[PDB]
Amino acid sequence: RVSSGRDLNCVPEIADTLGAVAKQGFDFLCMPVFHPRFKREFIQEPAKNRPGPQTRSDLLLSGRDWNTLIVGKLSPWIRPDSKVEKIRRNSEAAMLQELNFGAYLGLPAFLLPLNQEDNTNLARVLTNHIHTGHHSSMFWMRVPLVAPEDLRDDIIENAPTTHTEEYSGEEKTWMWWHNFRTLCDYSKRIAVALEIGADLPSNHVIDRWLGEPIKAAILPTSIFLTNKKGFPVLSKMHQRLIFRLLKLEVQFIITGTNHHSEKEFCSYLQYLEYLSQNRPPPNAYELFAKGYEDYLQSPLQPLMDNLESQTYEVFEKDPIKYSQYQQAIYKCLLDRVPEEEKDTNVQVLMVLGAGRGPLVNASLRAAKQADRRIKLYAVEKNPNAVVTLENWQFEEWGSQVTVVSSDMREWVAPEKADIIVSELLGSFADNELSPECLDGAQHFLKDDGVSIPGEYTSFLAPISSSKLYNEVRACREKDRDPEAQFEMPYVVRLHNFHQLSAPQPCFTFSHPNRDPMIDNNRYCTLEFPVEVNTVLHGFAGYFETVLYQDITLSIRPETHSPGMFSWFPILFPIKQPITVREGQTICVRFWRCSNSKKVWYEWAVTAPVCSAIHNPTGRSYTIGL
Amino acid sequence: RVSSGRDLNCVPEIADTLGAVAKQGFDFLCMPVFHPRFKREFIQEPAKNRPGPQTRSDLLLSGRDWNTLIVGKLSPWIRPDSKVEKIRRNSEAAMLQELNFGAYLGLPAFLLPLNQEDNTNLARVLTNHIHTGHHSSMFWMRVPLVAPEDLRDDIIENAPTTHTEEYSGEEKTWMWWHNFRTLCDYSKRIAVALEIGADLPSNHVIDRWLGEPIKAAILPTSIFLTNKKGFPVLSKMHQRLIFRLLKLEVQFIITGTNHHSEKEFCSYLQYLEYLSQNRPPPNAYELFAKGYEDYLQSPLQPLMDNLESQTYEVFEKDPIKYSQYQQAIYKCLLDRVPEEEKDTNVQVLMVLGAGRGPLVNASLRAAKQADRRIKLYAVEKNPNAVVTLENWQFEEWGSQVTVVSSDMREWVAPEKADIIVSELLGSFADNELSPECLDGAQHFLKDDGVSIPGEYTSFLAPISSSKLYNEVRACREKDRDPEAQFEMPYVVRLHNFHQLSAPQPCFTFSHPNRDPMIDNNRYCTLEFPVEVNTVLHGFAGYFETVLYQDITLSIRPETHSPGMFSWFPILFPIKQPITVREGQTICVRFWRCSNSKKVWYEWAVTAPVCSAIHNPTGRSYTIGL
Ligand SMILES: Nc1nc2cc(CN3C(=O)c4cc(F)ccc4[C@]34CCN(Cc3ccc(F)cc3)C4=O)[nH]c2cc1F
Ligand SMILES: Nc1nc2cc(CN3C(=O)c4cc(F)ccc4[C@]34CCN(Cc3ccc(F)cc3)C4=O)[nH]c2cc1F
Ligand SMILES: CSC[C@H]1O[C@@H](n2cnc3c(N)ncnc32)[C@H](O)[C@@H]1O
Ligand SMILES: CSC[C@H]1O[C@@H](n2cnc3c(N)ncnc32)[C@H](O)[C@@H]1O
Repeated sequence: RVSSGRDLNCVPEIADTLGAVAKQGFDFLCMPVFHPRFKREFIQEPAKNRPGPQTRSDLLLSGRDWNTLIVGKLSPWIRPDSKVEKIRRNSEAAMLQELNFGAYLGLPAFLLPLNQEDNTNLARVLTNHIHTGHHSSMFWMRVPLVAPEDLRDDIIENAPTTHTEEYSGEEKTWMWWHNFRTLCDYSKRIAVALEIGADLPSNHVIDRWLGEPIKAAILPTSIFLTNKKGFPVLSKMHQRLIFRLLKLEVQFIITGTNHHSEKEFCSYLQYLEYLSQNRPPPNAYELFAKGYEDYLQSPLQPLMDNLESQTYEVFEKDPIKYSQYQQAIYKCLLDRVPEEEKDTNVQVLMVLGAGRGPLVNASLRAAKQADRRIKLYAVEKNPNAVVTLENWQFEEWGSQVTVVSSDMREWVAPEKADIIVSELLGSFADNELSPECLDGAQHFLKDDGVSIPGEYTSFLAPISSSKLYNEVRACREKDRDPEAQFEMPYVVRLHNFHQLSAPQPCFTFSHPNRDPMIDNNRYCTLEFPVEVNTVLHGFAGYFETVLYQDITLSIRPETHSPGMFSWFPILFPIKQPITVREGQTICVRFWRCSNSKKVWYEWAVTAPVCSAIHNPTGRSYTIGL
Repeated sequence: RVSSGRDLNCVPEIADTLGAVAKQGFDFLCMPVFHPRFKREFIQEPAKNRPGPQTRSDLLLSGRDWNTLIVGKLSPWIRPDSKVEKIRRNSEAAMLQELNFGAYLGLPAFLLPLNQEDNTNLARVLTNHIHTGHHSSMFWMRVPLVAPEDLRDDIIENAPTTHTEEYSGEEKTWMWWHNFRTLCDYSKRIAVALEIGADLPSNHVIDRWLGEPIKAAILPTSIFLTNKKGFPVLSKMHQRLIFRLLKLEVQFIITGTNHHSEKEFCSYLQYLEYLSQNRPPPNAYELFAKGYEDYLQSPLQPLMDNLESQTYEVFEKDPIKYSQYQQAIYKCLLDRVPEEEKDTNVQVLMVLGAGRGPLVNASLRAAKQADRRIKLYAVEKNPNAVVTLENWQFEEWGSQVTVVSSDMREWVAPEKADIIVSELLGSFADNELSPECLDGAQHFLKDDGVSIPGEYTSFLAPISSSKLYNEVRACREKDRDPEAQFEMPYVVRLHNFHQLSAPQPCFTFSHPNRDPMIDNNRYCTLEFPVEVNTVLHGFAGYFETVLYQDITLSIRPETHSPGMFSWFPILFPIKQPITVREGQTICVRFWRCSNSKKVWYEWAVTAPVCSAIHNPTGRSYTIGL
């Protein structure tokens, strides 16, 4: 179930080592490429002219074994940021040599340590190696939760351990990582191998690593407790951490000697398996979502574009949404039509944007459970979908449903509606121009008519995700602005991220709109109180909608409709990441803009520092009218 | 084995039709999306306001069935290039409607006919559809080998069939295709469905379709002969054509009614299977090559770059090459050392570019079968490979082999060589700068010393491939010249192409070079007599090398070393395709250029029309010294 490997810093025979490791159930082996103690000179004679082979032959394993089962390790003596000029220069040449040999073997990953603050020259050498030739080899940066200096035993007489609560000081290992990856300019080849300590730090220190590219989680043998049976286990603190790490789907590495000598070394791995099996299973949401983790997709525009058959199919495969629509209409029928006017009053319903007709069906079910008479129209502009409607209408529905093949803004209605039902909402509610469409369809609603939905609101929340930022970055395309990708929203299942503040309402719309000279342009200022140090990369967008009264749909995490999976969150990126100290307020500004042809959003951060205004004049992103 | 489908222009029940087709062993079904006879008006009333559904519902099949098993067909009444303005306008609207519905269903392919010369407005509408939205749906252009007018029965009294040999006139259906795809600007979505006739045309007419994107081969039932048993078969003419088509791996479509009424419809398909099984099986070359058909790869530069382990591995997995090297050295030892000086004379061999040491081994085998004494050096600049050499040398070889870790141009030799052995040849021979390296290593050769190889030559041949041209086109990258991809050679297994003329020698090099002030710059004019109409897209490059005397290696098709698969051909593209009439000479000019840092090629076509000079000053492509 769980993908696990073994860290060793001693390999006397490479073939024999693997065999043992593989027999214990490990998937891969982290090991040195040159002997850890084999220190090499590159400048001063005569040690530079040392004869003989420098390491093992590549022939000792097959090409496939190198490619899948081995993870390289930088030798410990290599210190590129040494104060001594000689050791620096030597460590440079040695680092390149080891990294080059790693690429020669075609290793999938290679471990480098972050065990101090200044890793500038380390970063400069690695970056150079990345920009030499072509390779897909990952680089896992070995970085501890807690720095070695901060978890040392208080046993030095004239140098006691810091007994002071230093909020910023306990987050230092993240700052080590942050600076390194910034210098390297957010390379997608550079990821984190997070080393877990005996004493876990405060909760904030761990939350720091949310939204970071964690590929490995190194577990020492020392941190394992022993149970009554006499086999390795972990604390309830560590258990909760491993449970969190299993959601990220990281690869767990075991390092250190067998402290549980009486038992096998498989026991450690068997415990991780034990934890893997013993987790809360994936719900309908996470079942379906499994696959689209942090996958950027362009927001659908069913007005500008005509949706495909299989796009409508996946909409229809959400029974919770339509049951809510069914219930919404059901109640509205009872309110508008009394019991004494059951078979006198026929309500005029108008599904605006009928698609392949899930609402038409729902409206039929709603009328039957209510036991009230209805007259249905099914307005749909997409002519490909209208083919589906008419075939259904001929076979199943009949003359009760009148299929109209038109835009709702254009259509001249032969009758006014008591209810209009729509499904024109995207992940940011109004991103499919539901306001404009329903405004244009408003004239053929009765003066006392109802709209379903009657209201919808969009929400925003600041997020830190070095993953998603790096994902957007990689959406640069030929023949357009170099930074166009940052000035456009994405539909994405947000997974590896950190929500820095609680969602707040952005834009609200009410139908039918009764405000004279109806304007759908907006400008919203939001202030998000941050309680942690972090780096803002964008703003996650959600929405809520009121169908009728107490009938609602929502993708806002705290009020999320259970089971529903018809809308993933939306992501508004920013060009440049913005550092945010604990106590500081993130201030974002959002505009909804329009002309006769297009609608778009612009946005800007104004605190703690200013960003550029994103998507001015909809240059990078527009929504078609 | 063979991928086959069924063409129908009559589908009364879509579900039942598939069942029958699937039971007969067909993989997919070509069918209409709207009823062939269902002609629709879009302008004039009242026919434009025709009620009811326009076609079948998408719900009759599953999404997956549409995506894999159905191929769309444009209705026959749709004529976008009609002389009548009304029929034109109507056919435009209808064409878009059908194409849009095809995309709605998510069909993998869609058939459009090329049954006349002028298909300009057809091309204009299709191109518009391609540039509307995003889809991966292919478009198969139905084009006959022989035009309907040219295969009609000579049964009209006052209009007899052309009994004249019109060389250009019999190639007209290709010109139909050529013009169409040119208008559409070589879209990768547009391919050919070649319709085979009863009487096959002349051989030249068929050769015209070499290097064209043929995805389907439509076979009417009428063209099938009947055997003594009373089941469908094909002529020896058609058999050879199908054998050629099986190499291209096209999908065979069966069209028309069952003329063999007594037998099943599976019999037709079973015959294609019968042919599929009964072909000459793939040799060692085609066995290994299967996968890299028309796959563009960048030429290796083992001087500038350090080759990976698995790059050396695949070199070593060619036993024919080294057996030739073994035999080459074997003979040279016997010539240089007589029988009476068997154990007096030790020959000094020097493998220049030893890699992981296949030649060192071969030199050992060659000396043993010859029974002569040798002293080996193993010069290698790549330090990663030197690790392999030294481990081998320690374990196996010993002090007979002296591993040197240096550039051969730099290395100060402590002894002069009787033989130097090298493996510095690429697909265009001198594209790895074997001339420069061996010139720089020439000083430590004895005055009577031998070089293996002693000579090598590069060859060029003009090719027509609309596939490969379109492949290169798609190698456009951000942040460089828009046409850089055309000014650089590619290593590629040439498959779907047409060789327009016989290869001719381009550049030759002899080692040891004894010409004062050795210049490796060159300028070569070649004239290629073409005997067919075609469109030049590039120049395939090959090479021959003389190891010693009668010991040679070659990838030139006519003199190709049997079994060897260590070099695929190289491809020099051109920016713009060049039309070439039968009888015309293709004149190409090739330069080998250099400065102190780089070596590169430039090239230009000078007849029948001039091209631009490609890669001036090595702007787009250089080979590193
Ligand atoms: N009018 C409507 N608009 C909308 C707008 C949406 C959201 N949406 C996109 O914008 C979008 C853009 C894309 F490129 C791809 C997919 C989407 C979705 C639709 C489905 N889906 C969830 C999902 C996808 C995959 C999955 F394995 C599980 C769940 C989204 O995120 N759903 C509507 C339903 C309506 F009726
Ligand atoms: N010094 C040498 N140079 C050379 C130069 C070559 C040719 N070459 C490339 O340039 C090249 C460039 C690439 F991106 C990828 C591959 C190649 C090859 C090497 C192997 N191969 C054949 C093949 C590949 C794959 C296959 F499934 C079957 C056969 C080529 O075409 N082979 C040498 C061997 C030497 F000893
Ligand atoms: C069921 S998803 C929403 C549906 O509304 C349709 N739609 C969107 N805008 C309009 C409009 N202005 N008039 C009619 N249908 C519309 C879309 O084509 C889609 O089928
Ligand atoms: C076996 S493929 C050719 C080999 O020659 C080596 N080589 C290429 N140019 C030189 C050079 N100038 N000096 C030494 N080895 C070389 C390459 O590193 C490769 O291993």
